[PDB]
Amino acid sequence: AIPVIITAVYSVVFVVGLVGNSLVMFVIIRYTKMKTATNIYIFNLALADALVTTTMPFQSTVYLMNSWPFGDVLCKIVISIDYYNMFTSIFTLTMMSVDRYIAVCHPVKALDFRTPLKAKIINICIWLLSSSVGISAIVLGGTKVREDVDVIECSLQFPDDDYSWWDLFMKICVFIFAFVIPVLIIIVCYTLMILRLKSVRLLSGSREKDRNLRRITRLVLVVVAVFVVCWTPIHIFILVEALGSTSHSTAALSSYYFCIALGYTNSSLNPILYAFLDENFKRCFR
Amino acid sequence: SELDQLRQEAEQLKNQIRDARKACADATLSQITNNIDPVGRIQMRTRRTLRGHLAKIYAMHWGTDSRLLVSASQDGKLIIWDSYTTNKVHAIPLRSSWVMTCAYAPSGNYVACGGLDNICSIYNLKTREGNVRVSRELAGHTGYLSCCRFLDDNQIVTSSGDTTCALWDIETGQQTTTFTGHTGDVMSLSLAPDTRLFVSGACDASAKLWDVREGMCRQTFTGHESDINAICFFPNGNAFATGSDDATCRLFDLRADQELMTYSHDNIICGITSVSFSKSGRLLLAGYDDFNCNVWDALKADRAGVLAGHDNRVSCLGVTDDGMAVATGSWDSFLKIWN
Amino acid sequence: LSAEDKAAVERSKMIDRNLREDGEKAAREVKLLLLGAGESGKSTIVKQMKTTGIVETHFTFKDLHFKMFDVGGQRSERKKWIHCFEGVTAIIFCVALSDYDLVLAEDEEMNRMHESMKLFDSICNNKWFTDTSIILFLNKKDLFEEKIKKSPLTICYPEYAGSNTYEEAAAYIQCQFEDLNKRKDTKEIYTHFTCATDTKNVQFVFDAVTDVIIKNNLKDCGLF
Amino acid sequence: SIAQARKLVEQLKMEANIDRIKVSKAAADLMAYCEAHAKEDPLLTPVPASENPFR
Amino acid sequence: VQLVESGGGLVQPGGSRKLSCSASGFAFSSFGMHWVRQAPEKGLEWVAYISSGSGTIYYADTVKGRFTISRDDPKNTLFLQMTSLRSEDTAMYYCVRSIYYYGSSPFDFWGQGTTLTVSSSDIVMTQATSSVPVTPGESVSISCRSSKSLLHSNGNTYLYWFLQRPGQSPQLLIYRMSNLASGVPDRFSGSGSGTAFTLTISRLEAEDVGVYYCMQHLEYPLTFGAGTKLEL
Ligand SMILES: Oc1ccc2c3c1O[C@H]1c4[nH]c5c(c4C[C@@]4(O)[C@@H](C2)N(CC2CC2)CC[C@]314)C[C@@]1(O)[C@H]2Cc3ccc(O)c4c3[C@@]1(CCN2CC1CC1)[C@H]5O4
Repeated sequence: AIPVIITAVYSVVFVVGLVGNSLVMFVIIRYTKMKTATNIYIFNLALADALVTTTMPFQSTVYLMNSWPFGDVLCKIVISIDYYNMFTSIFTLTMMSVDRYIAVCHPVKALDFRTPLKAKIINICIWLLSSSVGISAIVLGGTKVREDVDVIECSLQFPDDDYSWWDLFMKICVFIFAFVIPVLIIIVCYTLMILRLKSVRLLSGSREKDRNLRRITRLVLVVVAVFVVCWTPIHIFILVEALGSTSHSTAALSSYYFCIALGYTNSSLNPILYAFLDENFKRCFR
Repeated sequence: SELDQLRQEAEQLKNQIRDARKACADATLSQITNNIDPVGRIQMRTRRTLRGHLAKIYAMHWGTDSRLLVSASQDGKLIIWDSYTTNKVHAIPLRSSWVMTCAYAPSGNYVACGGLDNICSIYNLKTREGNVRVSRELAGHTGYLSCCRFLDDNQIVTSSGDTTCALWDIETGQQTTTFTGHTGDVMSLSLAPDTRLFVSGACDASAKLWDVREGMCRQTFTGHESDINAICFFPNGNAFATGSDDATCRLFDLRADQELMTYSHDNIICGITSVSFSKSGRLLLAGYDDFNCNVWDALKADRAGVLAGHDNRVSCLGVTDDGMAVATGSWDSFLKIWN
Repeated sequence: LSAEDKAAVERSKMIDRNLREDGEKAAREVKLLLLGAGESGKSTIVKQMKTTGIVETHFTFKDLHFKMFDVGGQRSERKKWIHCFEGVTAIIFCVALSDYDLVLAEDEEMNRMHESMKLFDSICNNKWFTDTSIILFLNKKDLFEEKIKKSPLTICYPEYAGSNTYEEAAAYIQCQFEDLNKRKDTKEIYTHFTCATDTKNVQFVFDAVTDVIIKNNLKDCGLF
Repeated sequence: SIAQARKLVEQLKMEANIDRIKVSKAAADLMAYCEAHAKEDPLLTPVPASENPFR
Repeated sequence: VQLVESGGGLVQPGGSRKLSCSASGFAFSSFGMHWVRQAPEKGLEWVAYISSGSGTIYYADTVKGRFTISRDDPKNTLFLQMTSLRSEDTAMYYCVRSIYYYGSSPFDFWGQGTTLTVSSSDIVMTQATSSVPVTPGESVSISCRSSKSLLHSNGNTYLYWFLQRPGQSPQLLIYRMSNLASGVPDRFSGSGSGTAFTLTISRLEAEDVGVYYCMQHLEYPLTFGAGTKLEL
């Protein structure tokens, strides 16, 4: 079931992601403007999804035929883009959650904290931290030639001097800073946002207010749910492959494709989800 | 009794004026104004998108040399602009944030404002100090000011919400003449080119002409379905331009002395907040409440083209002294110069 | 282009900077519209924090700036200037609860309660106020606790059907006020029973404006 | 009540005793202005690139 | 009030001094301040310029990186820090304010001046006339010829005419087409539809005496013209 499904996923998921990101960029360029503090986050998330959709055929061309006929310079480039893009997507999805918490749970500080200048300076700060980690990747990455297949297979360039010790001390650190701290902050921000949405006299329930707030809660819960189910199996699967040793088998080839397909499907439907359900965009679409 | 006697006298006077104005109904305007060559369609486009405000704009007035442009808004700031370069000249910090009228003096030395504070503050642009200073703060109205048009550097004519129009000065600051006779609150004020006569429109659906020199009324033009919100003169100086809250632009005269017509249109049911003129008088422009402006052919009673462009309702609209370009002002904190 | 033109555009851009900086204090400001009936406690709510139009007083309660739009001196009609308050955060009413006995205190032609009901129906079902919160106050209720001891409550509302007490009359006035709203799906009415010398109503106003700015922060994100 | 009624009566009487006025002459002088001043109009006639100095 | 100048006196060559402008009684934060010097036997010349709020600082081409002009908005003062005071800088310095918008009047006020005495592709315009003998009540014209044109597509000529009475400070005159200065009699009328400049003075009085100066503001430096003493 392997060699006929790769073409199908590389067609469908990539064209859906590219079309969705292009449409979102077109409507954010010629339908609205860079006014609010969340429009900049939507724009950065759309660009991030567009870039990771652009790298999807690049990873498909190395998934098929098992090797890259590209070059070490652009392999380093796509590794840096992959790391940088995933990191900045995570830190925008957490910073906008902190923005929502400080908007709803905090009434006093939101007026002085949600200015466009402060929003864009925090966006620049998180993007430059992502750039610092990316430049560390570009000075530590590279290319290598496998000794069992006798083909060149570019990955991270960490030799035996750094051993497994530095590999795990980077991998568990990026694991906690990309899935422990981000998930913890988004959970303790959104559940407190819901808890202080219940506490206020407004919005706490009527024939329509309760239904609208249930729809809001279901929307934010399904956003958290798709983020969790799209960035959980990759992280725990590669942490299982990390630590001591588990190795790979015939299951680990197909499951690798079907597990990165979860991330690529997330990249495809994230602009779709956010723009098509964000009803201010629907209102200004007409 | 005497109350019944004066009521009968009022009824007899009403019957007398009704009979007189029924006997004076003699002519019309449609065939005479439609006996001309048809006017082609007018398709304007925005050439200078004037921005810089961040609050709701209700008022504007053009410059002396058709170049400067004042704009009044609820941001507490009155800003005088530049038409070509889309620059700006001064910032006037309004002590009252509620302004719904402003006017630029024909000499350009002074600018005025007014609104819900029920006073008129007259500013001084030309000063040895680099600033804009208040010359005279006109007090003596108990209603919101609707229009603050200028006759010269001294005589400023101020409409207000106390159902009266007023004429002021500078050296004393005391109102000279009071124009009483409008039942409703006066909404707009239009002068005449010879600077001797001026008209007004109030909530009583009437337009009345006042002689500035004697301080007394001269004409009345009533019989409308809603409050007249927009008034404008003619470049000839002998015609009205009434804009009300039923999407109707009626055309009257300062000389016909009873009535001309009751113009209407069916496609638009919104309100009119500003009506301006043209140099040749063949075309009329009106600021509407359904977020656009309409180019009205004043002769054939047609529309040259729906001249849209604004996102919110066009509160204020003005045309230069030479008629080179119109300028609309809406609630989007923007102005739209069109030609 | 030219040195005068360069200095002119740099001065214009400096004034745009000034308009941005001074005009961004409008977002911090939480303006309040105050109207209702005269003599019913407007002076009492002013005294708790020459112009014949809008009277303005400035006060800050717990790091939040407020604007008092005392529009009671505008003796003209309210139709042609109420549209200046589209974006006001909250509307404060002050109608006297001690109103069922006296009819006008100036003449005998109508009831001030009927005028308050007519005004409430006018500025609650308004097309320009379909999404604005109300902090409707039933003030001077301390004086309401003596005029109900002797004069029966049926003199104003002939639908009492019970023993004349305070809580039943207050609930009847609440039922007659909170039904004029056409839809509670978008509006909340922050009713508080206060008095002439009653303190701590400022925290009630602060909680109401807190709720409406939280609904504003739900509005601007686009999901609500 | 009384003075307002008297003011209305005298204002209407002052409106009544006006000069010999007529409507089609008010049409005719307006049409004279419409015909005479009909070319200098950048609003209707498209002004050339030398005019319209919003550039 | 008036722009008052502080400091001065004899200075060592190449050293430093304490030169400032302790000015008050004017809205300082809106004016594009200037500094203009003149030699004891030669006319005026621009030496410095700062805009409102120190947005843009310019200099003459011979003083680039030699003097330091700075403003202080809260005290409404105006500084001038010196460096390498040569004997060529033996000149008295004026302080000039200039507002800049549409229809504004730049160089509309000049200070009383301070005396700095040193001890032991530019557009060029000039006036051919000098030491012209005049009589009261007689029409006296003036002449200035510029190297480059001053008109534009808009139609604005950037000529500026000045006047320095003996033992006084320079004042302002015509600077546009039929646009005089403040406190100036209406007899003056600048002309010239090109790069030639003429003042059609209708009548001459006892107050119309002094040295005229021809100016441009199209490019920097704002170098003046030659002296034209309208003595009797
Ligand atoms: O820490 C990370 C956390 C999360 C993610 C990632 C992290 O680092 C990256 C990373 N490293 C590695 C993997 C990944 C996945 C990933 O691309 C993914 C998410 N990206 C985003 C997706 C949308 C585009 C962002 C960056 C990255 C998977 C894999 O396990 C696999 C194939 C492969 C190829 C090249 C490698 O260099 C490489 C691997 C390893 C070892 C060998 N196996 C194959 C074995 C035979 C079965 C390992 O190293």
